[PDB]
Amino acid sequence: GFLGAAGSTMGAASMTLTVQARNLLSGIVQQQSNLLRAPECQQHLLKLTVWGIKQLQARVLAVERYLRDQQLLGIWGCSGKLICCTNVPWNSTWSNRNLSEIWDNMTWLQWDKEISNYTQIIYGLLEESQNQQEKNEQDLLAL
Amino acid sequence: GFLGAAGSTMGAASMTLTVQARNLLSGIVQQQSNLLRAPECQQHLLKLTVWGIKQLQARVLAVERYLRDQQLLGIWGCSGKLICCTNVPWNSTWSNRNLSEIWDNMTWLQWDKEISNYTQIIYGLLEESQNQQEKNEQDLLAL
Amino acid sequence: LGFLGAAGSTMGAASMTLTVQARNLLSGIVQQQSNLLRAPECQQHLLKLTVWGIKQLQARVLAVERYLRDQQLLGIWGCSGKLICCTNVPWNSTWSNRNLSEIWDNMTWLQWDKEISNYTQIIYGLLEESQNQQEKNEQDLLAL
Amino acid sequence: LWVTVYYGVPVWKDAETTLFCASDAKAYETKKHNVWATHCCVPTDPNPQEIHLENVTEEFNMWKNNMVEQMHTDIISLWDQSLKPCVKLTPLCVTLQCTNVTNNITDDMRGELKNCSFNMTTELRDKKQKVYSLFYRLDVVQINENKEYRLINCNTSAITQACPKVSFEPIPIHYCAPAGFAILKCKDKKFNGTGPCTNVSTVQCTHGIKPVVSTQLLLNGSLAEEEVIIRSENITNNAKNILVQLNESVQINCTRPNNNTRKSIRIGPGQWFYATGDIIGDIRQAHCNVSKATWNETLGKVVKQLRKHFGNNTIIRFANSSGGDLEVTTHSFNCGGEFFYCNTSGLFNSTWISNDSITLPCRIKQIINMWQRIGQAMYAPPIQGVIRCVSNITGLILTRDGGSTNSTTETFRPGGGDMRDNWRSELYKYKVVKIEPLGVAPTRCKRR
Amino acid sequence: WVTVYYGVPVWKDAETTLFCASDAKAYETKKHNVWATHCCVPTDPNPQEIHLENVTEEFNMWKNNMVEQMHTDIISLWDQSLKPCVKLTPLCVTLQCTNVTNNITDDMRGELKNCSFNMTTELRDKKQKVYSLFYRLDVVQINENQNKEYRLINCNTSAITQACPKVSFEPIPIHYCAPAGFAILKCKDKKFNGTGPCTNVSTVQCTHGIKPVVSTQLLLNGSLAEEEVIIRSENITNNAKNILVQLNESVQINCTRPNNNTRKSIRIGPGQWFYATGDIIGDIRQAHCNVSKATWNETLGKVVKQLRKHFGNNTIIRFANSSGGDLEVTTHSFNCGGEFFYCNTSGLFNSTWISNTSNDSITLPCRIKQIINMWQRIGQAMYAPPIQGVIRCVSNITGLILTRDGGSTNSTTETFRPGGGDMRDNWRSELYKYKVVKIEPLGVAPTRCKRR
Amino acid sequence: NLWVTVYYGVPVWKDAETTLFCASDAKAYETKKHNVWATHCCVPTDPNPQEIHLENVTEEFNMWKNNMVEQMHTDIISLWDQSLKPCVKLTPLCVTLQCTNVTNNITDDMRGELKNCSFNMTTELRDKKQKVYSLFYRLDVVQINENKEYRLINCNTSAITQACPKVSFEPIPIHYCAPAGFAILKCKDKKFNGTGPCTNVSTVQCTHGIKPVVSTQLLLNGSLAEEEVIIRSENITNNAKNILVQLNESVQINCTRPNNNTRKSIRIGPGQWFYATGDIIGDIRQAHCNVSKATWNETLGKVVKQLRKHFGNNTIIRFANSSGGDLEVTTHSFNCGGEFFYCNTSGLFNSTWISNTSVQGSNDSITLPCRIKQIINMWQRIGQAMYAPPIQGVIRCVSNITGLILTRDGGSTNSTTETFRPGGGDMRDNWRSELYKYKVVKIEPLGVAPTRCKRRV
Ligand SMILES: *[C@@H]1O[C@H](CO)[C@@H](O[C@@H]2O[C@H](CO)[C@@H](O[C@@H]3O[C@H](CO[C@H]4O[C@H](CO)[C@@H](O)[C@H](O)[C@@H]4O)[C@@H](O)[C@H](O[C@H]4O[C@H](CO)[C@@H](O)[C@H](O)[C@@H]4O)[C@@H]3O)[C@H](O)[C@H]2NC(C)=O)[C@H](O)[C@H]1NC(C)=O
Ligand SMILES: *[C@@H]1O[C@H](CO)[C@@H](O[C@@H]2O[C@H](CO)[C@@H](O[C@@H]3O[C@H](CO[C@H]4O[C@H](CO)[C@@H](O)[C@H](O)[C@@H]4O)[C@@H](O)[C@H](O[C@H]4O[C@H](CO)[C@@H](O)[C@H](O)[C@@H]4O)[C@@H]3O)[C@H](O)[C@H]2NC(C)=O)[C@H](O)[C@H]1NC(C)=O
Ligand SMILES: *[C@@H]1O[C@H](CO)[C@@H](O[C@@H]2O[C@H](CO)[C@@H](O)[C@H](O)[C@H]2NC(C)=O)[C@H](O)[C@H]1NC(C)=O
Ligand SMILES: *[C@@H]1O[C@H](CO)[C@@H](O[C@@H]2O[C@H](CO)[C@@H](O)[C@H](O)[C@H]2NC(C)=O)[C@H](O)[C@H]1NC(C)=O
Ligand SMILES: *[C@@H]1O[C@H](CO)[C@@H](O)[C@H](O)[C@H]1NC(C)=O
Ligand SMILES: *[C@@H]1O[C@H](CO)[C@@H](O)[C@H](O)[C@H]1NC(C)=O
Ligand SMILES: *[C@@H]1O[C@H](CO)[C@@H](O)[C@H](O)[C@H]1NC(C)=O
Ligand SMILES: *[C@@H]1O[C@H](CO)[C@@H](O)[C@H](O)[C@H]1NC(C)=O
Ligand SMILES: *[C@@H]1O[C@H](CO)[C@@H](O)[C@H](O)[C@H]1NC(C)=O
Repeated sequence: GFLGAAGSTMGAASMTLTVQARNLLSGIVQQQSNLLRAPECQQHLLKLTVWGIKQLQARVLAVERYLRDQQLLGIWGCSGKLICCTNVPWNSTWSNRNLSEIWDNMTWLQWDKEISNYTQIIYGLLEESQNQQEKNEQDLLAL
Repeated sequence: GFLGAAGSTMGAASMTLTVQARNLLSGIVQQQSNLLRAPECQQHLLKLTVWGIKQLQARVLAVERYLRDQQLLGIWGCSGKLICCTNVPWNSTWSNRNLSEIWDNMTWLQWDKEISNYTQIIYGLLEESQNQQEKNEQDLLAL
Repeated sequence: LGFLGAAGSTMGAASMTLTVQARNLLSGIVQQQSNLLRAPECQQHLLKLTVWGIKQLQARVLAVERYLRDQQLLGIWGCSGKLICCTNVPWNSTWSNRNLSEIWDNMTWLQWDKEISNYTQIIYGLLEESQNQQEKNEQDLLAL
Repeated sequence: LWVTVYYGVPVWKDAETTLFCASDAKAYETKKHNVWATHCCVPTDPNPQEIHLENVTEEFNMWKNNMVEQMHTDIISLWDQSLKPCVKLTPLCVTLQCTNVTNNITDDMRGELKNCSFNMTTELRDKKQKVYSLFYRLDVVQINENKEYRLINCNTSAITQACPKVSFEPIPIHYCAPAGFAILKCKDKKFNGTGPCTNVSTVQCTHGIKPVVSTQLLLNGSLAEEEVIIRSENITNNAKNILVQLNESVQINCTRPNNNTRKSIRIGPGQWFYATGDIIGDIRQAHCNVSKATWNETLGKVVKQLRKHFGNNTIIRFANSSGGDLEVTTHSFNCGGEFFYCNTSGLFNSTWISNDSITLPCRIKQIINMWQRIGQAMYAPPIQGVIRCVSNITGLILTRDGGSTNSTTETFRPGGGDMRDNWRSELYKYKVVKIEPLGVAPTRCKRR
Repeated sequence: WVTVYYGVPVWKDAETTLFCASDAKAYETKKHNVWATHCCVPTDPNPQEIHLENVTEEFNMWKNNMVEQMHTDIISLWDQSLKPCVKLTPLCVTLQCTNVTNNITDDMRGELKNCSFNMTTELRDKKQKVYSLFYRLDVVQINENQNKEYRLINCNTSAITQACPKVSFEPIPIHYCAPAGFAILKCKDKKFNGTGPCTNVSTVQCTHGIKPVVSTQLLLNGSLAEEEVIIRSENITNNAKNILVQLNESVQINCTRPNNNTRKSIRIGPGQWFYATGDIIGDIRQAHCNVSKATWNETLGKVVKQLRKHFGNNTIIRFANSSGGDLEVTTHSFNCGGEFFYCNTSGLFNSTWISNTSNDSITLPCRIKQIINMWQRIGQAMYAPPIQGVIRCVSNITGLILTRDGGSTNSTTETFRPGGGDMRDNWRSELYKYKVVKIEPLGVAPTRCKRR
Repeated sequence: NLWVTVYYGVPVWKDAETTLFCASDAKAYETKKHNVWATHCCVPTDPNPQEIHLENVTEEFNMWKNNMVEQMHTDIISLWDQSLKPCVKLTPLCVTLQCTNVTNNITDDMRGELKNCSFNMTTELRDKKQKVYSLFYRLDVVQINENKEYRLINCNTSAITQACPKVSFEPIPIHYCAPAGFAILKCKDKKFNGTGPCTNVSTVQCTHGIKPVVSTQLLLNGSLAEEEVIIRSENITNNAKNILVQLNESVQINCTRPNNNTRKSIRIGPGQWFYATGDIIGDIRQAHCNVSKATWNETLGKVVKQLRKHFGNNTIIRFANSSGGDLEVTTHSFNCGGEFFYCNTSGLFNSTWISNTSVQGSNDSITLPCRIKQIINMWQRIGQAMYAPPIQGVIRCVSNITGLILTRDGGSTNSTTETFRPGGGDMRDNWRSELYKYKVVKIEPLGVAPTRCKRRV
C-alpha cells in the first residue's frame, strides 16, 4: 500500500508509516538488485559502462538521501523511531493552524505545502534542543 | 575468529554476535580500501572500467544489505542492539521443538533451516508490534 | 563555527560544538550532488567521461562507507544516536596519566589524539566487550 | 502545541531522475538478438500492482514531462550501442557505376531502382573484386554531371551496417522508477494533456509502451476509448504541434511485393557486406492500403473535435505537407526491418465546410540518418522474401496552417514533428515524483 | 518470546563477484605482467583460516559459480591486455613462400616456410618488401591450381591482434577474496569425490592461491591429492562427461623449443612494430617434450587402479590416443616460456590393463603455432610474437582429463581417451574445495524474556 | 576513578590523500561554452565561499610531498586526452611531402622558417586522391635522405590527432574542492618558504582558484608573492632541484604572432576536415616576445638580493642562458591564443651581479624571438602527438610572469660565480608554485577521552 493513504487526512495516514518507511531502501533497491542479477546475460549490461554508471548513481543517491534522513533524525534525538515528539514548542507564526483540522480533514500533501518555508527554522531548533539534552544528560550522570 | 563456533550451539553465540556484525563493514571494506589504494594502482581500476564498476557494485551491495538489516532492526524497535526482546508471542506452528528447550544442542545453520518458513509472517508481526508501541508512546505523553 | 568550530582551540570547549562536524560527513555529499543537479547539461559530458564518473562515484561510496563504519562502531558500543556517551570501561593510566583539568584545558584535541594513538585499538576492543556483557545482563533482568 | 517529527509521511515532490527499462515475455519469445529484449533484461512484475490514490488531485504536464527526454536519450543511446560493434561500410564509398533496372519493371519505378557495380576490397588487402548490387535512387547521387554515382552519406559521415541478426522490432517497454520515486498515473477521462487530474493512481512501472518510430502517423499506440482527443501546448500558437488521439484504430496494410534475393560479400578479414542481390519476381512499388471508409469516419470525428476546439462556424481543410526532407514531408516508418517513406497526400486532402481503399505510394530508403543527426548514418541490410506489415494508426500529428486567411478556413497539414511527440502520446498519463518521507507537525505532546 | 538476533552465523548458497589479489606484489617480474597488473590489492601476508567444529556442509564443484567467475575474469583480462596492442590487419596480404631447407632435420621438413610480402611501413606512399618465417599451421595455400602463394589463417574471416611483447603471461598465483558480507568455505576432506556432504569444513576470506594455467589435455602446476589418486566426473556412469583425475605425485615433463631463434623488428604504422621470425641460428630441430617414463607408468597404473574401483576388477582398461578434431583439442596445448606448444600425446595413452595381480624418457613431438584462437572464440585471433633464444620449461603434470567411450554391445572393455577443451575444467581442478557463501546475520529465536 | 567517553564530531584530522573535485565559477560556464575547462569543471562553486578562523593552531606543510599537484597533473592529462579523443585522426598526412621555400616578403630572420609543401591526400571517395598544398613550419618537417622530399616528425614516432578547432584551451580558475569528510588547510604565513610549520592556518573547502597555465621556463599567470621575493627549493644545496622563484611584482610581457594567417579546409574523408595553414596575407616576420627592460632588470636585482640570503652575503651571482637539450626545456614554451610559442630566453638572464647592480647593464624593451610549431608532444609524452590547427589573423597576448623557474649549476666545490640557469621545470613545478599553502586532510570525527562520569547501569 505504498502511498495508499496519500490522499487521506493527517493522522489517518499515521498508521501506514512503516509501509511508507520501507521501500525507500531495500524493498525497492534490494529487490531490483536481485531481479537485475537474476537472469543471464549480465555482461550485456555490465559491458555498457554508461548504463551501469547511471544505475549506480541512482542507487547511491537513494542510499544517500536515506542516510541524510537518518542522520537528521539522529542529530535531533530519537532516531530509529518513526513517530517521536520533541521539546520544541510550535510557534503561532508557523501558519497559526491551531484548529483540530491539523489532524483531520486535511491531507499530508497540503500540510507539507503549508509550512514549506518554516522547515529550516524547526530543524535548527531541534538541533539546539538535542545539544542541550545531551549536555544535561552528561552533567547529570556526572553528578 | 569470524564464524567461530558456527556449529557449537545457538546458546553459545555470545560475543560471536559482535564478531559477525563488525565483519559486515568494519575493516572488510575500509582496510580493504586502504590495501587497494596503497600500491598506487588506482589507474588500473579507472582503466579496465568494467573492473571498477564490478568493485563499485560489490561495495554498494554490501552497504545495501547492511542498511536493509539496520532498517529492519529499526522498524522492530531494536536499533543499536545486537540482542533485543519483543512482545510477539511464539507460535508452535513456526516451531514445535518444545519438548526440549532450544539452544541446548541445536546450532545455527540447522535450526535456521527449520525456521526458514513463516519468516515474513514474523517480520510483519514485529512491524505491527513496534508501530502499536510507537502509537501508544505518542498517546501516553501529555495524557 | 563553520566547518571547524574552533578546531584545535582547546579540548574542553571544542566539545560544545560537535553537531557541525557530525553533519558535514553527509551534508557535503548531498550539497555536492545538489550543486551538480542545479547545473544541467553537465551530467552528459561527465558521464561520457567514464574515468571521472567512476572517480567521483568511488569518492561518494567511500564517504558513505566511512560514515557507516563510524555509526556501526558507535552502535556496537551502545552509543547509537548520541554524540557524547559515557561507558563503564575504566580509564587506564598506561594510556595517559594526566588528570581531567590537565587535558580538558591546557591541551588541544589533535594533541590529545596524538598522545593516545598507539592504544586506540585496544580501547575499542574493551568497549565491545562491555556492550555485550550489558546486553546479556539485560536478558537476565528480563528473565526475572 | 509542540513539534513532532514524522518519518514515513506519504508526500512527494516533482523531480527528474533516471528510470530503468523492464520487459515481459522475454523468456524465449524475444531471444532473437532483439535490441530491446537484450537491453531490457530486467523482468517486470508477473502480477503488476497498482494503487489508487483516493481523494488525490494532481497537476500533470505532458509538454514538460522529463520522462519523454529520458526515453529519447535512452533510445538514441541504445540504438548507437546496438550499431557500435557492427561492421563499418567505409569501403562502399568508392566510385559507383550504375545503370537502370528494366527487367519487368512497371512504369512507376522507372529510375527508382538502379543496378550498380563497383570495385571493393577482399579479405586480402592487395586483391580487389568487382561486385554488383541494387540501390534505391534515394541513397545514390550523381557526380561529374555520366553514369558515375556515389552514396549519399559519402561526404557527411561514415556509414555503419546494422548487424543482420539484430532486429529493431518494437516490443512492450515498461519504465520502472528507482527507489524513493513513484510514477503517478492520471485517470481523468478525456484528459486534455495538462492541468489538474483526479482519479490518480500510483505505479512503480508504467504500462507496456511500444517504442514505435513514425513521423506523420502514430502507429500501434493506445486508443482514447472515451472519445477522440486533441492535445497541444497552445492551440492558438500555430508553431505548436497538435497530437490527435483516436477512439478507433484505422487499418493500414503496407507491403513490398518484391521477392528479394540477398547477396553476401566479404569485404575484409571478418567483415560481411549485404547488398540487394536481385528481385526474383516482378517489380512493383511498395505501397500502403488504408481503409477508406474508416479513414472518412476518423477524419469526421477529428473534424468534430477540431470544431469544438476552434469553432463550428468556420471551414476546416486538410492539405498535404509542405516541402522539406523525406523524414518530415512523408510518413516515414519501420516495417519488418525495412524502412518505408510513404506519400500521405492521399489522406489529408479534403474540406469540411459543414470495399474502397486509399493507396499511398511508398519508397524504400536504406542509408538512413535516423534522429535527424548529421554525424551518423545507418545502412539497413536487405531483407529476403516479401515484407508485409498490418498496423493500427492510432494518432495523428497535425500542424495548423500559419496564415490567418481572414479567420475563414483553417487548414491542418500532416506536418509531423519531433520524435519526442510520439512517446508523448504514450507518456502524457505519467509523472515522476520523489518521496519526501520526513515531515513535521503540531501535537499536544512533548518529549520528557 | 521472539528475540531478534543480529550477528547470527547463518549461511546461504549464493553467487557474487569475487575480487583477486596477487601474492606479495613482488617486483621480480615487472614487465607489465598481466597477472601482476591485474589483482592490484595485496594479499593477506598471513591468512587466518578458521576451522568450524562439528560443521558438515555440502559442496558441488559442478555447480560452483567461482569457475564461471574465473573464466569470465581471465577472458576479460586477456582482452583488456591484448586490446591496446598493434593490429596486424596490414599483414593480411598475399605471401610468396618457399620451403625452409637450410640445415633442417628430417622431421621439420616442410614445417617452416620462408615467406616474403609487401607491407606499408611508416608512410602511406612506400611499400617495403619484407620476409619472415611462419609455421605451416599458421599459413594456408590459395590458388592451388597455378615461390607459391599463401595467406594467413586469420584472413579467413577473422581479425588478428599482436600481443604486446613487453607483456608477460606467466601464471603468477592468484588469491580470490570474497567481498564484504561473504565468506569462502573450504572442504579439506582428502577423499572428496567432487559433490555431496563433507566434514572438516573451514572458512577463509581468500583462496590458497591458484596458478591460472592454460592447458587442454594435461593439467600443469596444480595441487596434489594425498589419498592416492582422486577421480571426479560427476557420477562416472555417463560416458559423455569429462573425468578430472588429480594425481598422487607430480609427473615431471621437460618441454622445449631448441631452435636458437631471433626477433626481426619491422615498422608498419607511425609507432606500430611487427615482430617477424628471423633466420634460425644453427640446426633446426623439432620442439618436443620428455616425460619421465617409469614415473608415467606408475602414475597410469595408479589411475588404472582407481578406475577399477568404479568399474571393477574383471574389466579391461585400455588407454588410446585422442580422436580427430581441431588441433586445439586433439593435442596437449600449453604456454611455455611465452610460446605456444601443441604436443601429440598418443605416446602416453597407449596401453591395455587386464592385470591379474589383483632413466628412459617418453618423447612427445610438438608443433608450434603463432596465431592463436584462444577459448575457441571464432572471429578473434592473437598473434604470439616470436621469442629469441632457446626455450625450456620443466613442469609438473598433476592431473589429466579423460573421456570414456560407450560400452558397445557387451560392455567388456572401458576405453579412455584424452579430453578437455573447455578451460573451465582446469579451473575446477583448483576449485572443488571452495564454495562462496553469503552471510545473513539476522535471525529470530524464542526466549523466556519479553520486552517491557 | 575516571571513565572512557566516546566523542563523535571531534575536530581532529590526519594527513590523507584522496580524490578532489574541480569546479569552475558559474560565469565560466555561462559563456565560453566550448572551453575545455568550463566543460569539465562545469559544476559551479559557492558564489561567496567562506573561510575559517585561525583557531591558534599550528600545522606542518610540505609542498614537495603535496598529492594535490599529482592530482592536478593526472586530471589535466586525462582531460587533455579525452578532449582530443573524438577529434579527427590525421594518419593520411604521413605521406611523402614535397616542399619548397616560401620566398614571399620574408625578412632575413624567417628565411627557411616556413615551407610551402604539397602532397596527395585522400578524399571522401577512397579511390580518388587529391593533390593539395599547405604551409608548414620547419620544426614540424624533417628531410628524407638528400623540390625536396620531407615527412612530418610525428609519423616517425606516433599517429597524430588534430585538435578540434572549436575547443578552447584558455586557462580559467578551477578552485579544487575537497569531497565530503575532507578539508583543505590553507597556510597564510607571509614569506612562507615551504616544508615547515605554519601558524596563520585557515581551513576551507575550495582553493582560491588556479589557472592551469602551461609554460616551461617562466610562469605566466598566477598569484604574486605577498612581499619582496620568495625562494622555494626542497634542498637548495642539492644542485638538481628547481628553485621556484616567486615575485611580489608582476612583469609585463607583450607576446605576438604578427603574420596575418589564413586557414584552408580540406576534406579528409566522410565528415572529416583537415585544417591546413593557407597562404599568409601580406609580409612575414618571426613571433616576438617583448619584456620591459627596466622592470626586468629591477626584478632580477630583487631576485639576486633575495638569493644572497641563502648563499654567502658576498657571493657573485651569474645568470646564464639555458643549457642544451630538448626544445621543450631549452626554451620558454607556452600557449597563446590557441597557438604554441617557443621563445629563446637567452635575451633575458645573461648577466652577473657583484654589488647588487647589473655589471653589464646600464621605456626600452628586450625582444625575445619565438618559433612556432604546430605538431606538439605535450607533457613529454612519447606518443599521442597533437596537431594544433592554425589560427586565422594575427595573435596578441598580454601576460605576466609571477615567478620563474631556476636551476643552480653545481660546477666545482669552490664558489666563484655560482650560476643560475632557466630550469627546465616539469609541469608539476608549474602547478606547485600555486598549490603550495594547501594541504588535504581527512576528518577523524571519532575520538575517546577520560571523564569523571560513569555510565549508569
Ligand atoms: C504493429 O504490430 C504489428 C503486429 O501486431 C506488427 O506487425 C508484425 O511485425 C512482425 C515483425 O516483422 C511480423 O513478424 C514476422 O512475420 C514473418 C511472417 O511469419 C509468417 O509465418 C510464421 C510461421 O510461424 C507465422 O507465425 C506468421 O504469423 C506469418 O504467417 C516472419 O517470417 C518474420 O520472421 C523474421 O524473423 C525471424 C527470426 O525470428 C527470421 O528467422 C525470419 O527470416 C524473418 O526475418 C517475423 O516473425 C508479424 O507477422 C507482423 N504481424 C502481422 C499481422 O503481419 C507491426 O510491425 C507493428 N507496427 C510497426 C510500425 O512496427
Ligand atoms: C594570462 O592571462 C591573460 C589575460 O588574463 C591571457 O591573455 C588573454 O588570452 C586570451 C586567449 O588567448 C585572449 O582572448 C582572445 O582575444 C582575442 C582578441 O579579443 C579582442 O578583440 C575582440 C574582438 O571582438 C574583443 O571582443 C575582445 O574584447 C578583445 O578586445 C579574440 O579574438 C579571441 O577570440 C578567439 O577565441 C575565442 C575563444 O573563445 C573564440 O570564441 C573567438 O571566436 C575567437 O576564435 C580570444 O577571445 C585575451 O584577449 C587575452 N587578454 C587580453 C587582455 O588581450 C593570457 O593568454 C594568459 N596567459 C597564457 C599563457 O595563456
Ligand atoms: C604592450 O605594448 C603596449 C604599447 O604598444 C602597451 O600599451 C601602453 O603603453 C604605455 C607606455 O607608457 C602605457 O602608458 C599605457 O598604459 C599602455 N596601455 C595599455 C592599454 O596597455 C602595453 O602596456 C604593453 N603590454 C604589456 C603586457 O607589456
Ligand atoms: C674553497 O675550497 C676550500 C678547500 O680547498 C674550502 O675550505 C677551506 O678548507 C681549508 C682546509 O684546511 C681551511 O683551512 C679553510 O679555512 C677553508 N676555507 C674556508 C673559506 O672556510 C673553502 O671553503 C672553499 N671556498 C669557497 C668559497 O667555496
Ligand atoms: C563438537 O561436538 C562434541 C560432541 O557433541 C563436543 O564435545 C564439542 O565441544 C563440539 N565442538 C565445539 C563446541 O567446538
Ligand atoms: C560421491 O560419493 C557419494 C557416496 O554416497 C555418492 O552419493 C555421490 O554420487 C558421489 N559423487 C561423485 C561425483 O562421485
Ligand atoms: C630553403 O632555402 C634554403 C636556402 O639555403 C635551401 O637550402 C633549402 O633547401 C630550401 N628548402 C626547400 C624546401 O626548398
Ligand atoms: C611582396 O609581395 C608583393 C605582392 O603582394 C610583391 O610585389 C613583392 O615583390 C614581394 N616582395 C618580396 C620581397 O617578397
Ligand atoms: C635597472 O635598469 C634601470 C635602467 O634605467 C636602472 O635605472 C636601474 O637602476 C637598474 N636596476 C638595478 C638594480 O640595477
